[PDB]
Amino acid sequence: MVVLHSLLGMAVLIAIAVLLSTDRKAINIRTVAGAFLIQVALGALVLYVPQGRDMLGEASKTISNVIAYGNNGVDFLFGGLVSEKMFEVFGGGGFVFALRVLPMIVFFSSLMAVLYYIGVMQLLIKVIGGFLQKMLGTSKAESMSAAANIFVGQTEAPLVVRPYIRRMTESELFAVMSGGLASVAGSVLAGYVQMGVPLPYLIAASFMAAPGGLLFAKLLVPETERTQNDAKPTNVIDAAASGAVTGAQIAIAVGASLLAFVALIAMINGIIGGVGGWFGHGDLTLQAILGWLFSPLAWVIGVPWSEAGIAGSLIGQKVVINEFVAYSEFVKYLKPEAAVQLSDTTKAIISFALCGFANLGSIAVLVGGLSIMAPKRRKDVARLGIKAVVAGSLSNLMSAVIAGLFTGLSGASVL
Amino acid sequence: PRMVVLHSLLGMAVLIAIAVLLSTDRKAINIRTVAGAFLIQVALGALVLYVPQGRDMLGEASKTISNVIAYGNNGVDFLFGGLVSEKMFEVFGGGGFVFALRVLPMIVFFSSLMAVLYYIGVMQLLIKVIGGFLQKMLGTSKAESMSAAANIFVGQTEAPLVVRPYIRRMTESELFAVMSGGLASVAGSVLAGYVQMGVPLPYLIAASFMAAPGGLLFAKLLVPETERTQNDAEVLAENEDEKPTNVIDAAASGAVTGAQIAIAVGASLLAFVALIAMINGIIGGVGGDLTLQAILGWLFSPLAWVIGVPWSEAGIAGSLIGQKVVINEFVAYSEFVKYLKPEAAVQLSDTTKAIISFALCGFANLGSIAVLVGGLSIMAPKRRKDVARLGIKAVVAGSLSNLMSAVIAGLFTGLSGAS
Amino acid sequence: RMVVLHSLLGMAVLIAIAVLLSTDRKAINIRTVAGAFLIQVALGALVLYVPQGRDMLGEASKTISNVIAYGNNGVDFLFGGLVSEKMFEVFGGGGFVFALRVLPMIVFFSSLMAVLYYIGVMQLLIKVIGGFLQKMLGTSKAESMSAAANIFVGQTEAPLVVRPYIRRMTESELFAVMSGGLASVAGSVLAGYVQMGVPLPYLIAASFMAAPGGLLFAKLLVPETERTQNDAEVLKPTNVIDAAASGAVTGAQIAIAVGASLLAFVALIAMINGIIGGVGDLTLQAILGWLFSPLAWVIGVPWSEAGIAGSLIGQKVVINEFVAYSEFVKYLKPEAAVQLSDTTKAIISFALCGFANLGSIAVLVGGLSIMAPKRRKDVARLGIKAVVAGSLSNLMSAVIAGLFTG
Ligand SMILES: O=c1ccn([C@@H]2O[C@H](CO)[C@@H](O)[C@H]2O)c(=O)[nH]1
Ligand SMILES: O=c1ccn([C@@H]2O[C@H](CO)[C@@H](O)[C@H]2O)c(=O)[nH]1
Ligand SMILES: O=c1ccn([C@@H]2O[C@H](CO)[C@@H](O)[C@H]2O)c(=O)[nH]1
Ligand code: NA
Ligand code: NA
Ligand code: NA
Repeated sequence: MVVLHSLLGMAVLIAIAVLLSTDRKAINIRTVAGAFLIQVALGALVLYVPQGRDMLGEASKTISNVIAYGNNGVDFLFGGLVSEKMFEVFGGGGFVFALRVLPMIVFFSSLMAVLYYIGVMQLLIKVIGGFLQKMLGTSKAESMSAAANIFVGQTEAPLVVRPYIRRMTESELFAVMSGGLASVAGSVLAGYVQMGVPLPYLIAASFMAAPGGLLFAKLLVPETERTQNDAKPTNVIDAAASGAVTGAQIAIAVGASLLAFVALIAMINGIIGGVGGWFGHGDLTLQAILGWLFSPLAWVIGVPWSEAGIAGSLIGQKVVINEFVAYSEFVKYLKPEAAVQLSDTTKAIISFALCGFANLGSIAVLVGGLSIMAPKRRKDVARLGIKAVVAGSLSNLMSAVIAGLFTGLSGASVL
Repeated sequence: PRMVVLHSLLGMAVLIAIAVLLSTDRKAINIRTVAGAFLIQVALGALVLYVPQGRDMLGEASKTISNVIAYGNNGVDFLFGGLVSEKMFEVFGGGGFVFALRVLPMIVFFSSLMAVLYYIGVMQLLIKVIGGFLQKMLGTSKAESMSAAANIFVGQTEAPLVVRPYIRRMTESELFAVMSGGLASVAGSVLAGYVQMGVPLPYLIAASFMAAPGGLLFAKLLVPETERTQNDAEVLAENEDEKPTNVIDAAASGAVTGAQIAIAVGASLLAFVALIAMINGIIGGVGGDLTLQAILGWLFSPLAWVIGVPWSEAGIAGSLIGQKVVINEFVAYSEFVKYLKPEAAVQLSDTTKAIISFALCGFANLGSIAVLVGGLSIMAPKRRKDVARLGIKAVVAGSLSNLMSAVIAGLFTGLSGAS
Repeated sequence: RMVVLHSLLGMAVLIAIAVLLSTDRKAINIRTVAGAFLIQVALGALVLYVPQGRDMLGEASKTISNVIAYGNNGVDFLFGGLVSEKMFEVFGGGGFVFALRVLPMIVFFSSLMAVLYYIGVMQLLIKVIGGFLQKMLGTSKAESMSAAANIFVGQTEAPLVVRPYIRRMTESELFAVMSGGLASVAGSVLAGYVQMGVPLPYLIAASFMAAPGGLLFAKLLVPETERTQNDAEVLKPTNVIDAAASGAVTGAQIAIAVGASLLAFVALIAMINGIIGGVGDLTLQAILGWLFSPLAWVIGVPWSEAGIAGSLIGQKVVINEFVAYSEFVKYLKPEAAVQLSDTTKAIISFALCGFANLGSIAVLVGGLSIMAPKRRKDVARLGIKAVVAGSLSNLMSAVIAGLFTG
C-alpha cells in the first residue's frame, strides 16, 4: 500500500527530528501536530480533491501569465537572442540560461516591490501569518516570516518583522531561519519554470514550506522561554525601479555562483575520475556518489529503488550545492527523448523535495543578511546554520512524501 | 499654408498660460527673465532648423557626434564580437537588434568620454561660457545658470556637481531651477542610446541645447525668485574629495560608473516594459482590446493637437508623450521608432515626427523625482524635504519645457529643412 | 648565432636604467639584487632551456589547461549556445564573443583561488616560496609573502596576506609590495589571455619570474635604508561553498569593471586615431611603436619587428595589457599578413605579462589604502616609480626569454 510507504516516511522524518531535538521533553505537541496536520491538509487540498486541483490549475494559469508578461520585458531587452530561431540554429543551445532564467529575478523583484508598496503582500502575510499563530500557537513575528517566505526570499522575508529580530528568542530565530531554508523565492520559482520545472508543484511546495518550516523548527528547538507579544520609496515608479536594480545585482550574483559551482563540480569529477582509476572504476563522478549515498533517503520518501539512485543525486546536489544545479540535472530527465523515463509519482516527489533553499551555501547568506537586521545575534545565526539546513531539508522531504502519496492516489503530471 | 504660425503661437500661449496658472507668485514673475528665455529658446530653435547657416552647424555637429558614436561602436564590436554584427539581421531579422548590446554600451563609452572631457578641462569651459551667457541675458543666478548649461551634456544628478557648494543654501526658485533643468534635459550617454534606437540625432542635439533656456523659462514661471541669490565671496566650498590620478584613471573610472548605470537602466527597462504589459493584461481582462497605451493616448490627445500635431496623428503622439511622463523616455522612444520604419504600417508626417522627437527628449518622468531626491540630497542633505516636495512641480516644468521646444520644432520644421 | 651578447646587453641597459633612477645608489644591497637577478635567470634557464624544466612547465600548462576546460563547462552552462561552434558557422570571425569567452574565466578563477585559499593550499605555497625569497635575498618576510602571493592573485589581493604588516612597513618594503603587484598578473585574467590566444607556458613562466624580478627593481630604485620586522605571519567564509560563491561574485563585478574599461579604452583609442588622421595614416599605435622601438631593440627584438613590439609594449604601459594582447594575438594567426619569429613571440609574451600601466596606479592607491589609509599619500607618490619597476621586471623576463629561446 502507498499509504503505508508514505506514513513510514513521515514517521522516519519526525523521528530523526526528535532525536536531534535540544529539549525533547519541551516539545509543544499542539504546535507540531497542528503544523503536520496543516501541511498534509494543503497537500490533500491541492493534489487530491478535484476542486483544489482546479484552484491550483487556475493559479498556474495566472502566474504563468505574469511570467509571460516578464518575458515581454526580456524580449525587449535581449531582442532576438531569446527568439524562437535560437533553437532553429543552436538547437538545445538555443536556450541561454543567463538570458531566459536570470532576468526573471529582476522582474519579480520589481513586481514584489510594487506589491509591497501598494499593500497587497502585507495583507496576504497578515492573513496567512495570523492563521498560523491562531492554529499553531507560534508567535506573531516568526509566523509573518513564514508567509513572506512563501513569496519572497529568505533574506527579504524577515524584513517585515526586522525590529523584532534583535530581541527574539533562540527558537523564534531558528524558526525564521528554517522557514527561510524550507521555501524558495517567487523570483527563482519562475526561474525553475523557465527551465522546464512543473509550476503547480512549485506553487504547492511554496505554501507547504511555511508550516513545514515551523514544524521542524519547533521539533528541533521548542520554545523554552518567553515571547514578545505586540499588536521608503518615493512613488510606485521608484519602488519598481528599486526592485529591478536589486534583482539585477542579485541575478548577477546568482549567475556567477552557478557558473563557478558547475565548473568546480566538473573539476572535482575530473579529480575523482583520475584517482578513482585505481579504485576499480575511473568513470566515477560526484553525481553518482551523491546518488549512491542519498539512495536510501530517496527510497524512504516514496521513490522506487530503480529511480532512487537518480533522486539521490538530485537531492544530494541540492544540499551540498544548491537547488538550481539540482533542477538543471532534473529537467534532463523530463525530456520526452530521455533514455530513462521516470515514473509520474517519482517526478512529483523530486519536484517537491528540491523546492527549497536548504543548502550548505545558504547558511552564509542567512548569516550576512540576518546580521544586518540583528548584528548582536550574528553568532547565534551562524551557530544554528547546519541545524536550520536540516530543518529546511526535512520540511522539503515531508512535502515530498505527502506529494508522492497523493499522486499515488490520483495521479497528474503533464510531460 | 503659413497658418502654422497661428497654430504654433497658440500652442506657445497655452503652455505659458498653464505655467502662469500653476505659479506660486504670479506678481513676482520677472518678465525680463521669462521673455528672454522664451526669446532665446525660439531663437536657437529657429536658427538650427530654419536658416541655412544654422542647419550646417547642426549638421556639422551631427556628423561629429555620429563619428563619436561610431568610435564607441568599435569598442562594442570588440567586446561583444559578432552579436552586434550585420549577419544578426540576416539570421534573426528585426530581432537582430539587441538593445542590451546596441544601446547600453553607449552609456559606458560616453560616461568615460565625459570623464575625460571633465579631466582635460573642456566641459568646465563650455559650461562656464554657456552658463555665463544665460546669467547675462536672463539675469538668473550663477549657480542655476551653470547647472542648466551643464544639463545639456551630462545627467540631472551629475550636472549640479559643478555648483554643489551653492546647492546647500540656494533658494527654492534656484533649487527648482536646478531640478527643472535636470528634468527638461538629457544625458549625452543616453542620447547616443536613442540614436542607436533610430531617433533622429540632429533633433536630439537641438533639444539638448534648448533644454537650458526652456528649463529656466518654466522654472522662473512656476517659482520666481523672491529672495536673495548667494554671491561667491559669501560661500565656503568644503574641500576636495577624490580627484582622478591621471587621464587613464579618469577614463577607466567613468567607464565603470557608466557600466553600473547601464545595468540599472537595463534592469529598470526590463521591469517597466513587463509591468506595462501586465497592466494591459489586467485592463484587458477587466475591460478587451483596451490597453494603457491607448488610454494614455486618448488622454493626452488634445495636448498633442495643441502643439501642432494633426488630429489623425494626435492619438499616437498622445501615447508617446503619456508613456514618457508616467514611465520614461526610453519606453516612449522604443514605441516611437516603430513609426519611423519605412515598412511601418502607420506612417507619420515629417513635421509630426519632429514634434514627437523634441517632446520626448527629456528626463521629465515620475521616476526621475526619486532620482533627483536621492542624488541632490547627497550634495545637500538638509534640503531633501524641499526637493521631494517640488518633485511633481518640476516634472511639469520639464514637461512644459520639452513641449515648448516641440512647438518650436513643428513651427520651423514647417518648411523644407528636413535635417 | 650568439645572441647571448645582445641579451646581456639588454640586461645591462635595463639594470643601468634602474640604478640611475634610484634614490640612494650607495645603499643598494648587492647580495639582494644580484641574488634576485640570479634567481630570475635561473628560473628562465630552468623552464625555457633545460629539458627536465620544459617538461614540468609543459605539465603545469596541461594541468591548468584542463582547469580552464572545466571552467568552460560552467560557461557553456550559463551562456548556452552563444559559445558553441555554431557561432563560427554563422558569424565566422565574430563567432568569438569576448565578453562571453574571456570575462567569465575571471569569475571561475576568482572562485577557484578563493577555494584554494580556503583549503589552505595557497597559504602553504606563499609560505614556502616567500620563505625561500627571504632566505636568499635577505628581504623582509612580509614583502616576500606578497611577492610570492602576486604569482597567483592580483595586485590588490596579494598584500592581503600581509595586510596587518602594511601599516608599519617601511618605504622600501611598501614599494616592493607595489612593484610586485605591477610586475605580476592574476591567475584569473591569466586564463583570460589564454582564451585570446597568448601561449600559456609563457604566461606560467612570466608569472613566476614576476616575483623576483619585482623585488629586483624594487630594491634597486628604493633600497632598504631603515630597520625592518624580522618574523611575520601569513594568517571568514562559513564553509567552502560560501568561499566559492563569494569568489564568484567578486570575480563577476571585477569582470564587469574590466570589460567596461576595455570598451572605453578601445573606443577612445579609435577616437584619438580619428583625430590624428585629420587633414588639419598615422595612428597612436604607430607613434607608440615609433617611440618604444629602441627599447624594443635593446631587449632582443630584431629591428624589422621592433616597430610592432614597440606598439604592443607602448600600449601596455599607457593603456593596459588586455588592449596590448588583443592586438598581439592578431600576429599569432597563420592567416596574418605579417609573420613574426618564434623568439619575438616569446619576448613580447613575457614583456606584456604584467599589470604595470598608468591606470593600475589608481587601483593600487585604492586597495592598498583600504589596508593602510595613513600610507595612502606614500602609495600615490610612489605610483609612477612603481610602474617603472614593474615594467623593467617584465622587460627583464622578456630578455631572458629571447635568450633561452632556441
Ligand atoms: O532571493 C533569493 C534568491 C537566492 N538566494 C540564495 O541563492 C541560492 C540560489 O538561488 C539560494 O539557495 C539561496 O541561498 C537567496 O538567499 N535569496
Ligand atoms: O544619466 C542618467 C541616465 C538616466 N537617468 C534616469 O534614468 C531615467 C531613464 O533614462 C531618466 O529619466 C532619469 O530619471 C539619470 O538620472 N541619469
Ligand atoms: O585581479 C586583478 C585584475 C585586474 N586588476 C586591474 O585591472 C587592470 C586590467 O586587468 C589591471 O592592469 C589592474 O590594474 C587588478 O588590480 N586586479
Ligand atoms: Na522564501
Ligand atoms: Na541633463
Ligand atoms: Na599579482
